[PDB]
Amino acid sequence: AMEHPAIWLWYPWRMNPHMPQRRALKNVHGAVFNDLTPVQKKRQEQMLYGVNIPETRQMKFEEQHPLLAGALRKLEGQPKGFPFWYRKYPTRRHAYEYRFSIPVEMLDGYNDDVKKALSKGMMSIQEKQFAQEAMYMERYAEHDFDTTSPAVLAVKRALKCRVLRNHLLTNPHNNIIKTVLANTERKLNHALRRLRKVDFKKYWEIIRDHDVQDILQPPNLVTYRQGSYWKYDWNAGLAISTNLADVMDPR
Amino acid sequence: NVSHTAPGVGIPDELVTAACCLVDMSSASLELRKAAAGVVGGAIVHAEEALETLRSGAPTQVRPGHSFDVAALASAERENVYKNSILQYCAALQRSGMSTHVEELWS
Amino acid sequence: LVYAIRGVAGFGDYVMDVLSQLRPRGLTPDFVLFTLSFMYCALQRDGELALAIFDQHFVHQNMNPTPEMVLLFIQACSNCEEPTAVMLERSETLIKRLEAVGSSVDLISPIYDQFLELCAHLGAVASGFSALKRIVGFGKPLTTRMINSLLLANSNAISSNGSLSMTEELVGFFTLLKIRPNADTEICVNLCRDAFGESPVVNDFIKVIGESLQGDSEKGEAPQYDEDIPVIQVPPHELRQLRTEWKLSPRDIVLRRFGQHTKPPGKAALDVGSMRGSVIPFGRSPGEQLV
Amino acid sequence: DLACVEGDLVHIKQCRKISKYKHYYVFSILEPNVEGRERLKLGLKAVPPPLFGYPVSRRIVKLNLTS
Amino acid sequence: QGHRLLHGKREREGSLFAVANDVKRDERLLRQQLNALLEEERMPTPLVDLPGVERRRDLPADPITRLFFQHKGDHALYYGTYDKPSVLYTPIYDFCHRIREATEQRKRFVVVPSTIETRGCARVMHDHGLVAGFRDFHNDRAFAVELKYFQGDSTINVIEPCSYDGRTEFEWSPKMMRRLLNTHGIHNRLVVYICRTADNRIIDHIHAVKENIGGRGLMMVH
Amino acid sequence: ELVAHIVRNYSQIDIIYDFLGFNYSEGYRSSLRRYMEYLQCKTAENVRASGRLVTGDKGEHNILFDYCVSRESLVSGDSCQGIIDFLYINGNDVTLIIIASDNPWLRNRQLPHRRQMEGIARRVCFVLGIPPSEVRIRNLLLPPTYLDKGSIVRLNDIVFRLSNEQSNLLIPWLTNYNKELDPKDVDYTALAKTTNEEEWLTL
Amino acid sequence: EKKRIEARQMMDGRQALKKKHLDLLREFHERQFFFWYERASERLQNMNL
Amino acid sequence: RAEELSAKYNVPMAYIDDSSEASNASKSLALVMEDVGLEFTEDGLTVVISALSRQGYGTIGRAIFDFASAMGLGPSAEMYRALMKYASRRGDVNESMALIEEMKGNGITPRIGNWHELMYTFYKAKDYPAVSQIVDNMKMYANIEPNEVTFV
Amino acid sequence: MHLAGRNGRELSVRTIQHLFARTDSFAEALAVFYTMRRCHVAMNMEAYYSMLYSLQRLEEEGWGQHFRNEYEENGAPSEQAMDFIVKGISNALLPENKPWLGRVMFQDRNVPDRRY
Amino acid sequence: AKDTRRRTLEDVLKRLGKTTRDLGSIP
Repeated sequence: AMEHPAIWLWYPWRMNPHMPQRRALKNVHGAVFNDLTPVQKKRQEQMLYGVNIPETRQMKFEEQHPLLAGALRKLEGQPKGFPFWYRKYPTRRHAYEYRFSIPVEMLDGYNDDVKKALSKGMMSIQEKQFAQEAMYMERYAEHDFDTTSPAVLAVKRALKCRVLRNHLLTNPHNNIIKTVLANTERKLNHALRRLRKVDFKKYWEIIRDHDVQDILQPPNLVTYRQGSYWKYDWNAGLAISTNLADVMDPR
Repeated sequence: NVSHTAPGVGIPDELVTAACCLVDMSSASLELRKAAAGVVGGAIVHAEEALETLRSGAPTQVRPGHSFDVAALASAERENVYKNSILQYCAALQRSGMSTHVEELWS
Repeated sequence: LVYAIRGVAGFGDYVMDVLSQLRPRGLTPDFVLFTLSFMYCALQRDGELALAIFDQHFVHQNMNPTPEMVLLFIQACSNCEEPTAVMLERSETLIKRLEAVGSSVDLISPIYDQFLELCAHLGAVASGFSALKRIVGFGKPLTTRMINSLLLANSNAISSNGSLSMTEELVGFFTLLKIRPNADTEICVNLCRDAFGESPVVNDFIKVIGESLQGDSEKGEAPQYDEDIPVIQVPPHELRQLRTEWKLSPRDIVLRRFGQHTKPPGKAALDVGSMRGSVIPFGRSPGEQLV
Repeated sequence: DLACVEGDLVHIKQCRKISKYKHYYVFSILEPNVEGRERLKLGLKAVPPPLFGYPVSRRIVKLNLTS
Repeated sequence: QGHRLLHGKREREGSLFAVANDVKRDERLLRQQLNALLEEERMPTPLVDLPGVERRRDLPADPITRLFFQHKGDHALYYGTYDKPSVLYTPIYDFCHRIREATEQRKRFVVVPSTIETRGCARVMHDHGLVAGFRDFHNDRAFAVELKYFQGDSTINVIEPCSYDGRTEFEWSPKMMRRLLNTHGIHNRLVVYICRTADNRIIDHIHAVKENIGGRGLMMVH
Repeated sequence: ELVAHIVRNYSQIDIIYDFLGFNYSEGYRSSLRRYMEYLQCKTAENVRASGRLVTGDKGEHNILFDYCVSRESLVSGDSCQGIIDFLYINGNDVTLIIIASDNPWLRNRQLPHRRQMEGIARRVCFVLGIPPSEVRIRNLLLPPTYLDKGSIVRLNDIVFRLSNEQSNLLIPWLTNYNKELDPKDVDYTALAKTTNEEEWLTL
Repeated sequence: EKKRIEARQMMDGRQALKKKHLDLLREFHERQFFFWYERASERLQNMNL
Repeated sequence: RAEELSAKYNVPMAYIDDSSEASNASKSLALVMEDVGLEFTEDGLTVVISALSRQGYGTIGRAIFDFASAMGLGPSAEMYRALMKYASRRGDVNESMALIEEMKGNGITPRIGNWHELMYTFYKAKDYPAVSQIVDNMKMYANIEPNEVTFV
Repeated sequence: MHLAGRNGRELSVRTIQHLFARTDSFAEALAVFYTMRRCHVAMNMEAYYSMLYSLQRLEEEGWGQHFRNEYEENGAPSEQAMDFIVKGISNALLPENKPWLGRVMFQDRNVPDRRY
Repeated sequence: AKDTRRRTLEDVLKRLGKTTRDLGSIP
């Protein structure tokens, strides 16, 4: 409302020289998705929603192929507006009912054919395996963006071993899948053997629920006779893991 | 025994809620009501000192994770669990002449 | 066992003993058994049994609660006779623990409706009014039962909270948002009229309710009361089991069926019998220059 | 009292001759095998037995499967 | 209430594990950018580019060195620009190998991986005059050694680790330190033999004889 | 005889006993609350005390609120900025009296933010009806296991607005109180220097 | 004992910093979900034809 | 209205004339600095403070620095260098280290000129290996490559 | 708003911050929230966070009028009124006990604070 | 010491804020 005071001198070199926030956001988006290996970027695309889309809203495939990725028609009709239901779905493991992790609230005005084409029956093999992964991630995660818990990592290794065994059943002459299964079973043994020590209740629940009781067994008697099977608990740092007051009476 | 152990602050809750039924009945002998009034007044002053030591020990039971009303409701329940006992004991003494007897026992 | 005694009263100590029988038998309780026990607690509306199960059987499991489990817990705590604020605290911690993890089913609105009913039966006005922001943040619409629960919480608040402006704000929640009043609304506003004051806008809303509920009865409609949120009584073989199948056999893993080949390490034997040289610090010739 | 289960990290101490090959005793159980005790509560063995072990001869023990 | 046990250095340092399913993914850059997002410019004051310590007691006792450090609460972590170099067995072995292969190529800076026994050996080599200086020395992952040259050739002639095969380590007695001080019948202050004491102090062979101690031998350099 | 004379003459010997760091069981927090209540009863002179709330009834705001005990309130491994012990409203001034913890990783979490202090001052403006033109809120940090002479002098200067002479008139044992800060705790002294030399935050 | 105590306190401080950075990552993944919602709604508008 | 005028349009407070005592003081200071050849900017006041500091006058140059920093012209590292020139010429180590800690506390990273004046302060106070210590710590910790004046 | 949701234009952050600044009570702001939810209007993620912060500040001033309504008649605050001063609203999107929940979202790295 | 204060029931009821008519009508 008041008039501004008069500026009595000025130099253009004062005008010669939020941007750290933009640089930090770009470095965060690079370290989250862009600075990864392709096998990590695939799992990041599986888990998180918009890690492919940058701040500029143009994909790496869109900038080289604009006619194939971009929309061909621009229709003035039914703008959906802001999603007020976005709190229920922070990750794509929260919505595995429909295809492409599309929530139920996104399909409101479409007909039954679009809803049927995105149903559970139309999902791919990778989408069904991710739904099976998300079924256990709903059960054993600490928070919503958690994927590295030992109960989650053990069931991920076991689902991977199931997929590799089902591939070796119909095609036993695939020699790469033999080595990948032999490595994934050892990694599953490591994950379950650390889960047995750090959280025994979830380990016992996983053992009871899936009808695998002898999945932790010593292979050889001669190595078991010298205590090398139980030396795994000392060598991995798991010997003092069980709380004695909650299991037995330590007196 | 409670009139013997009136400085003996360890007192079971059974002996007062059983003697309140002795106060409530009218066909009983009048000599039992003197000791019933004594144990009722002992429980009344025990509830009073329990309220005073609950109000003195305020900031040990407060949790900062709650809101301003949940801790208030918890403190209100902890005080009402002693206030309703006094409201029951004085209502039991209202239907008899022993409420005058504890006046002379206290003075 | 827990599903058999579901519609039979008096077996609460048997439920408390069955949950203690798993530890000598080698079993550990899962989420299905906890949902069935809380289904028993919600159907018998005892409330103290659900708190006794939660305090010394469910906290030590350190597991994630399903929305059906939280729904049955708040249905047990709200519909019970004489609820306590400890049940409000356990329901708030269970709601925050459910919101800290994910879910696939949509039970946000019945859980918050039963939470508002528990705040009605406890008189917590600020706890139910601060829970409206959680219904706002999830995008769920307000219904007549939630504002009726807020009015019933304002009725039982006389020691704790509530004033003459709180019932005016709850009247405005019915007035301008969308929500049509109910035949249970005229009981709640009449209960909130007692021991609070005149409030002529509340009397105007009571007169508006008395005209509208007379008009819909002149048209011939039934008096609509607040419907009760139903208790899920599905058998445990259909209870959203969070497992598909693992057909793994450890005999085929140990005996290496399907030709499971582990690549050996490269010259990582590290034995003592093959070594035939004396080991000196810095080697025998430490600094050798190729000229 | 038969409390040692296969899988326990135990602390043993020297003592007198108890048997022909027993001159030690379990002084303390520093870490109990919880999974072994829970498997013994289930009526199973504490440790599932290994499928490999010592052979019976240098000759290749072929398993005979015939009618 | 039962709580989950933190197992390993990644869970004990509180790793986020933002990358899906991978526990061995590097985390320092994303955490450094999130910590730079955490700080704010307070108006009625921000931090400087000098290194920081998380506690006030962690400041150096030298008053001149304390000018180069400041106190940052949780922004003192994840400092550094260089990362862990790759492509051996021991960090001392890699630290000797990279300096030996970069002194032949006449380079100015060698990025060596920063461990506890590596930067102490580097400090001892800088004290004796074999190293001209350092870059990013407060980085706990890798730091650059600025090499010293004089009239065309390198100052460091021979630099060899004590574990010559990369596996077998050695424990030097004080008798071994007195042997290394008087070797081949002369008095040896020329060839620098470095050890690590039981107090985790990286000490050359002269100061080890001076206070009559030994240690685990790391490397030699002359 | 000596303990009887100490009990008879020195009526606040438990307060001096806890303030010097001798009490290892419960600390000096309850003695601090009794000391502040005693110093409020001799300055406001019309005092009501209900549980953990002490109020003067003069119309001028003289309020002491015992919020919580920050030793058990500080959950190790939690992200919650700002947990105070006492809240003193003296006229227009607001003081957040905090006893520091023995964990140096928790002292940076114990002090509230500037936005949190502005919110507390705005809540004071809402509840007490005091206009936000003259409203000042200031943090106060106290040593964990004891209470030195400078902390008590600053507590009398800032919270109760007492100089040295009137505090010596009200409290006789304050002149011979010679407790100082321990030299081996340098990070607390740095934090208390950066906290106690700060201007009053005006809303 | 003083060294072991300060090691445990350092671990607790690391856990608190982990929680703060997890909240920041939650907000970042929320804005990435908003970008995904814009693109997915724009594609479903074309799928409706 | 000048306090939000300085915040909206990125103008320093000394450049806005609202008929004040501070505005008249800045006008007299700029009128004097025009006579000696300077411009009343960030770089002119560095020359003013350094030319006062080389002739004694520590409190006078510090008062001019405080009036400049209060009136919008920000306390850059070179103005701190011109402040440290007084302690370097006098040879007072503690004042130079206090100015280093003061410019660190105000959120200004010390550039190579501040470490050069600290080295000259330790040189003028006859502490000669401290110069090599500052050079070593500037290469190690400050990550500043040395100029030719550093070698000098 | 039904016309704005049909044309498909985004409401800016400055518009919605000025929209909820003209709202007096907490009950009127829920009417604006459920109107724009029903009309399906679009906005930015900052426009949603600045809206819920206005819903947080409108409930806080509503209890401040309530706790001063009982203070003027009783002459002294209660323990619940002093607990409202320290704690405030528990369930909130951007609470004051964790002042870092608006740094990634807002470009200004600061929650906008409105005054009356 | 307040030894001249009344030790009847009525001061206890007024500390709790209840009259005898409320206690006759409560159960």
